Amino acid sequence: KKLMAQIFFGPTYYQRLRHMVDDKIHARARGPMQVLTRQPVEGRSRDGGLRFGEMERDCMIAHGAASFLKERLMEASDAFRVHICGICGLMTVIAKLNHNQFECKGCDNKIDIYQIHIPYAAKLLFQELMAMNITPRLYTDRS
Amino acid sequence: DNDEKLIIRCRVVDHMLKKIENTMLENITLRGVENIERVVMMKYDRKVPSPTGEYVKEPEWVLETDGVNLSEVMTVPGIDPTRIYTNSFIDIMEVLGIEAGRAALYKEVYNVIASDGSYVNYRHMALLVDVMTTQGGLTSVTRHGFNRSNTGALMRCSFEETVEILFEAGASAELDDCRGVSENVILGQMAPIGTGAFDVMID
Amino acid sequence: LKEKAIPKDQRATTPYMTKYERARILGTRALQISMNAPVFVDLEGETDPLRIAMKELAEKKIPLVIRRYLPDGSFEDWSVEELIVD
Amino acid sequence: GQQYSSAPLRTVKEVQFGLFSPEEVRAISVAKIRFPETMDETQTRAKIGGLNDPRLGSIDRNLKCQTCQEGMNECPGHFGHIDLAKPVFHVGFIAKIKKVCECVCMHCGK
Amino acid sequence: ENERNISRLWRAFRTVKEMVKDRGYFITQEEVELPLEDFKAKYCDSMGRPQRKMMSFQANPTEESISKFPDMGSLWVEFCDEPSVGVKTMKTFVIHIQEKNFQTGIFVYQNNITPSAMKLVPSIPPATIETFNEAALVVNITHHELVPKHIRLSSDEKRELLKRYRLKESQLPRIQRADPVALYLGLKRGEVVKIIRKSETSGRYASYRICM
Amino acid sequence: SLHKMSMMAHRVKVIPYSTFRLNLSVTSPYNADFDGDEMNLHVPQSEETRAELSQL
Amino acid sequence: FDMGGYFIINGSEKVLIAQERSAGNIVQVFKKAAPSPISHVAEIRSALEKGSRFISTLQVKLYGREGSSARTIKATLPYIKQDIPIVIIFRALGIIPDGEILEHICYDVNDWQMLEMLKPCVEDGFVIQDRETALDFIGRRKEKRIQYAKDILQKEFLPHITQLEGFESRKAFFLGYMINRLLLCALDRKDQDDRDHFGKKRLDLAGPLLAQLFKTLFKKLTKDIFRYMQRTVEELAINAKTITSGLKYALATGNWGEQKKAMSSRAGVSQVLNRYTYSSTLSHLRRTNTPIGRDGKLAKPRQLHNTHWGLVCPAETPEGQACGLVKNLSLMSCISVGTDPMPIITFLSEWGMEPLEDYVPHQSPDATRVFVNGVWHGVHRNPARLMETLRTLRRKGDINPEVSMIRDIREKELKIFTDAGRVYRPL
Amino acid sequence: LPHFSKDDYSPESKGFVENSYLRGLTPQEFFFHAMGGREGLIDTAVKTAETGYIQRRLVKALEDIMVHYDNTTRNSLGNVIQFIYGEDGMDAAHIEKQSLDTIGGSDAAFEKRYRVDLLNTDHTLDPSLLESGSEILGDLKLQVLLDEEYKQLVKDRKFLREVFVDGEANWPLPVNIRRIIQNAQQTFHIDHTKPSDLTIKDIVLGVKDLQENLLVLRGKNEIIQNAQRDAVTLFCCLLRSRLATRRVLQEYRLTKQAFDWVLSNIEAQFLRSVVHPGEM
Amino acid sequence: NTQPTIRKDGLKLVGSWKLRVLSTEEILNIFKHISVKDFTSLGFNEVFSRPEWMILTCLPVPPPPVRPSRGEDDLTFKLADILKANISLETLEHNGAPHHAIEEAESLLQFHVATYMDNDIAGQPQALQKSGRPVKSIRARLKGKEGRIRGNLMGKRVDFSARTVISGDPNLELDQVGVPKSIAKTLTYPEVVTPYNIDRLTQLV
DNA sequence: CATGACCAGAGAGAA
DNA sequence: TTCTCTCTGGTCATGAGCCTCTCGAT
RNA sequence: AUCGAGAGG
Ligand SMILES: [Mg+2]
Ligand SMILES: [Zn+2]
Ligand SMILES: [Zn+2]
Ligand SMILES: [Zn+2]
Repeated sequence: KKLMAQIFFGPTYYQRLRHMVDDKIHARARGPMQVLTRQPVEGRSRDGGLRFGEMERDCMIAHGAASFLKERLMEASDAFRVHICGICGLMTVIAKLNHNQFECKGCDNKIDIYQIHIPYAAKLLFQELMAMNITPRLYTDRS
Repeated sequence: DNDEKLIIRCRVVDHMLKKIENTMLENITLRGVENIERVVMMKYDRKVPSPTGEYVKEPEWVLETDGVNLSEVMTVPGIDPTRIYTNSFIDIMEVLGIEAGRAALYKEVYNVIASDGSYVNYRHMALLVDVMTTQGGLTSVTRHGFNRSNTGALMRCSFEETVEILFEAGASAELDDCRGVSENVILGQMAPIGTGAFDVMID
Repeated sequence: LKEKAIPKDQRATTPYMTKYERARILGTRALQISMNAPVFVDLEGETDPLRIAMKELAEKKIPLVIRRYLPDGSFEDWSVEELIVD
Repeated sequence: GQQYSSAPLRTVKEVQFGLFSPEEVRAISVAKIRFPETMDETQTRAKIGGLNDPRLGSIDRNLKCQTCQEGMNECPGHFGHIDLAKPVFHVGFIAKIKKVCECVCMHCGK
Repeated sequence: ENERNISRLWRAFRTVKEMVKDRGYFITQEEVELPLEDFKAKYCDSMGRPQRKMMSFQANPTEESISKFPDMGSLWVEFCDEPSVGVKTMKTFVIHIQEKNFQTGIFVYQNNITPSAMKLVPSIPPATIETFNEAALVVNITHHELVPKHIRLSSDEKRELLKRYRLKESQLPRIQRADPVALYLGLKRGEVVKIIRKSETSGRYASYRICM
Repeated sequence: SLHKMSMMAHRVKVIPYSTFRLNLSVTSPYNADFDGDEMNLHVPQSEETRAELSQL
Repeated sequence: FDMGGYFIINGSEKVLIAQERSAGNIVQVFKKAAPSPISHVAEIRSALEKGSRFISTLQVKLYGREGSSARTIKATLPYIKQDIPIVIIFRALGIIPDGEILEHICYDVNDWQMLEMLKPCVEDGFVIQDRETALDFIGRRKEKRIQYAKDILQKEFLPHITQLEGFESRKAFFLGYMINRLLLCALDRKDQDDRDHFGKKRLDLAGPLLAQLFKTLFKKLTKDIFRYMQRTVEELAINAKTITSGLKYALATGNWGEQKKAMSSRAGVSQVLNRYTYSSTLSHLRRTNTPIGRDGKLAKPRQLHNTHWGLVCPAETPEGQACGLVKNLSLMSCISVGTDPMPIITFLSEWGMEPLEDYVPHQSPDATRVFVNGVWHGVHRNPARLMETLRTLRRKGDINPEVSMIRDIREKELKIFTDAGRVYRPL
Repeated sequence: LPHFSKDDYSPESKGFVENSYLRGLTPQEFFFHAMGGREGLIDTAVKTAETGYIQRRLVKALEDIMVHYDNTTRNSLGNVIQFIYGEDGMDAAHIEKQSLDTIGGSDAAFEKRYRVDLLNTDHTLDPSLLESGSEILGDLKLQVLLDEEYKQLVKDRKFLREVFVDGEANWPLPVNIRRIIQNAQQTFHIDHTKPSDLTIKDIVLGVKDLQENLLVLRGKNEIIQNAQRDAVTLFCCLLRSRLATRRVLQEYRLTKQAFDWVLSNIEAQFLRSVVHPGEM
Repeated sequence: NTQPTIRKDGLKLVGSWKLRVLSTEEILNIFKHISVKDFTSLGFNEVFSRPEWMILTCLPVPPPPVRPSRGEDDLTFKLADILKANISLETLEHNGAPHHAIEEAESLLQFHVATYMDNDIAGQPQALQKSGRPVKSIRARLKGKEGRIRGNLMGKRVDFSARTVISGDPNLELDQVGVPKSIAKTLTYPEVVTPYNIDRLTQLV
């Protein structure tokens, strides 16, 4: 059946441009991670992760989705577990898991030790501060 | 004024005459207020209640400045000292107090948004100007402003001047509360945001 | 400090359940149910853990308790049972 | 996966910043970084006791360390130290240093 | 041709009367709106000149003010015809205020004040003396559109405020001690004032600020 | 991502071709156009974070 | 269909992007901001075309705000701490009497305004009234003081006029010309100089870029040769790698330097030829950059200027960052290449130009100034005849057709440019 | 352009395109239009970055502000920023621009609209609007409650005329009464002919009870009770103007059941409209 | 005692003193003998933060995970710099070196420690590394948009993400999103097996 | 690129 | 004379939309 | 990796 509207119809020079889907499409579940930060590599060609940028952190905050936010930042990227001393709250503790022995040289502490889950980038950050002479101490309880 | 040439003749009672001339030309005020370099008469079609009660348009003459001296202009006869207004909300803070500040700050933000035909709900800009004014005076949203507060340490360094904040934290031996959200996202912990503003336990 | 509680008689927070605590309640229960933990409602042909949690919530058989914190450090405990959902 | 640990897992609720005492960096360092070279001497297939070998962490992905015996996935790097022959400033504190030197008397300590 | 100065002096007088009446002092309303001719009658001399050491007057608390603060009392306001108040002109004033055991003295001046005088302002520990400028007081800033009602809180009102919001002193919003309205009511550090403000959302909204 | 509306939870519909597909009346919150625009998808891995998407 | 214009470096095709700069040896007057102590400035960035292309910058500052009195004029000279007042320069160049100085600055005795503006400078240097004491006033750490000043005056002061001694007259007259246009601006007679006129802009092309790089590395090779000579005191050891590897590194990376990261701040000077379509290649071969900055709200350099008509394309420029800073040459647009001015100068001298030493302002008042590459070479009366002759010569071919010639009638100026790097178009 | 003589302030000389895109621009119009379009593009290209940085600073400066379980608006260190969110404790969603009808209009129209004098045969509720219509004349004990209602309406109008000085009536407010009234009219198929069965007491005492049940804060002390009444003042103005006796009986024709349903609806919607603690 | 008007120069401090320079040992042993009360009124804490610890006595080495390598990090470049400068000062100590060769050793040891902590500083000692590249300092490493805080903590690349070109569809529901089959096979949800799903889960496997 | 606080100088009142 | 007072140019210094891609020298 | 360049919304 005819269209009630008549139609503008004729030849017109068109151009096919460099951007085509199959060169852009990208998807990744638990691929390879970087050496330094231990977070996903950058680039579709290296099977990389997309960036959860801090603007998107903002959006997830405004939504109130706290645990999805912590999920993106920890389990989907460079979660890590370190052992820290219960008095000098620093990642100094020598922990052998096979033999169940945790120690803190200098402090002489072997019984007040904790383990905690932080990003590996965060473990980095604190090690870099220590190399910078600043002592980032982390304590389990308020005091 | 009748004579068609307007002349003033001044003798002292020769180079210092040039200094008297410079003083005269530059630093004598004939009239007016110290910073008001221009003034214009406009008409505003303000609406006001009629004696019958319904509102009506009662246009009024208003003068618009090209400069600001709030203190001295406000103390002038013939004007309404309760209705004076400037778009320099910081002068308002200095003369009429912090709360008048807040009100004018909101008015100017509201005007920059509504200028473009946009509308944003009162509470959002209200919160903005409340946080800017909740301290003594006017705190800006840039590195000199909110970011030199007592806002923990790690949250502070997540905006600007990162490593200097960290160094000052080392030196002053700051203790971080770890209730800021940026703190918890840094430690990969659940921040006290809507889902984590409370604990769950069983019956 | 030491036992910063509040008596249930003197409670001033909303008697209604906030959307965020409903979301966390449903998520926690759907987690508990995704692991094979006992369901305390007759799942009438329903298999999704989340919808199991939602139906458990409508019949108020979810036995958790919210601990609402007020900024000084005090808290009010609120059973999911007494909370209004709307 | 990062095996199981007897250590209790709690959360971080306080971060107390401060600065490193010499005594504590002595007391935390498991190695004297004496020699600058990374690799062991004679350009061998090894890491020298001088800087980057001694039980700071493995580099060949082989489960050896200072009382860790953990792979690189599980080993947090262990810190070391170097004794400087004579004290030297900290950049970020120069300003602060001068300011505190700005006005405190050289002789009396107040 | 300086009835300009006359009118401005008279307006500063009206506003200082309004200030101490608003501070909780016994000033009549018929008293404050003294028309200009009556002001000329009382305080302009035979030269038509106004001499403003006669203007100075002693204000006494209302009954409600001793109900809510027993220790408010004995305020006497002094105008100065000596422009550019020097340190020993304030000498004059400060030992006047000390000799009569006055809790608070307000010292309006003209045009200028030496800093050497400024340092001796908190000379007497119990007495408090506040310095003003006529050009400021020619207009009552608190009459202005954008300035809502500040009400000084009693000590127990502030304790109740803190308990019922379970607050710390530092958690409360702040008002600058030299804030114009904080000065207009003689706010002292730590004193809280409650501000009642018109509201686009709720009509009436009450905020609170503490003096810093 | 300037909005809370810049990040919204959707129901998956697996479909043949190579593009992400969405309804026209959701372009405005995203400021989306179909002129070469790209968009990003994130998948929850927990039960409660699934819930957080679906309920907030 | 290939058009050439590119290089092949380690196999990849590489293009040189025309670097746009501001022309040297042209004098511009700039008003100063509202709180500045100084009111206006006359600036020349003096460049020596042949030789070491170092750039000196001479400022003539008019001190005093627009309503202030005691308004003095001082100049900045390349190796002395303080600005020194202009009359002290003048007397150090051998022009002693106040009247002669003003004659060098003011070219009409009936301009009482300009002379009234100059009065405070005559008062400023009244203390210094012979040439030798003027040369003495110089900031060094006694006779060597005078010698240092004498050297500076011909060495670093107005280097583009000449660096040979004995032409104090040309530099005095030119300093006076700069002062004249400064005062013209300060009297609200001429407007501020527009820094975004395209005519005052230059396009460094492949030739000049390669020449600047080649000078640097050839002198490195020369220094190496000299060092090998000294080493062999008693006993052809030329390193061709220096020139070859240097040229190749520049053309390859695009960082126009000898292995310097930030020192050769101009980077991306050499880029891979775009080969996506024919037109993409064609366009990439006519791209210009302007490095003045990469980031900021640079309103005025980014806007299409009136003078861009006919030389740069109105429509074709990137969007976003680098919009307006990246330009594309119009179809018939061309770029000058460089021509010896010396024949032009000789012809001018042969056809009426009186030299600047023999110029006597009050004796030939209505006399057109003649500039050639920003150098004031002399004066000409009857400029209509000379201009007709010059144009007929250029159109005949006897003057290079890329040389440009402008007769500003209402300011009595004639400016000839034999420059390299100015965009022109046929008509 | 070099195609113009000097000192030419003409329209076409200085950039007036008298041609349309349909007819086509001349070369000078083309170039001048290009000059304008370039300014457009650069304004675009840098406003983008300036607003990106502005948004970043806004967010990082406000990021920690959240509604707490006492509805105070605080930050990381607990410092109060607002004592109640948005000065009314309402979520910014489910808030609609409804008009306050006691602002504006003549006092003549005002009193025609809300005044009922049971002591005036001409200004009382006609028996066409009420089952108790003809018992109601005289009856000073019902006129006392009606006088109380009218006096509150008057106090409200002056309060609202001194809040919104311009006389603006339409403001964003939490419960759309207009639609609840239309919902009532439709649910109960009100026929606008038979008189209601509401007692004047029904309407009056019910509206006052409803104002009592509009909680935003719940502590039982005078500070927070006054905070509560401050929060609902504007809305209660809207409510009184909307649920005034002559309005309910003569503009709406609400039966008693429909009116009670309106009351329960307003309460339900209102308490829904409060912000949730934890809101960021 | 009269005390000097102090001023900056490079990275050492000099005072007019109504003349000389102030050793690191100098200021530091002034800093040991300060009473505790003036620490604390000066904003310092007796346990964590004492001004004597602003000076650096002996420097903590970070482990390889901070400075990993086919290549070699700039941080270990600069650490080897610091160490050989330090052992050179030790040698010049042991060999009774001249009066102002010790100042070269000292001044550059401090230059090296300074540049290892933070490289961008006024006076423009750029401190370029191998291949004429400026040494990346720890400060510059954790500073900036792409720095550690803003780049790996406040935001990061994440797993279970996808991205591609979008187009519209008249026939999807507004809350829906079209997932290409390739993406939908690339991303996975972890599902604990239960009686309610075990059959469809076995089918999926 | 470009907008702007901190000293450090030196002119500048009072007792 | 002292002391507190204003009180401005040379500085050094900050960030500067998000992603996203691809390429190309060291 | 690092530096840089081009491009896309
Ligand atoms: Mg688009
Ligand atoms: Zn320890
Ligand atoms: Zn280990
Ligand atoms: Zn001492």
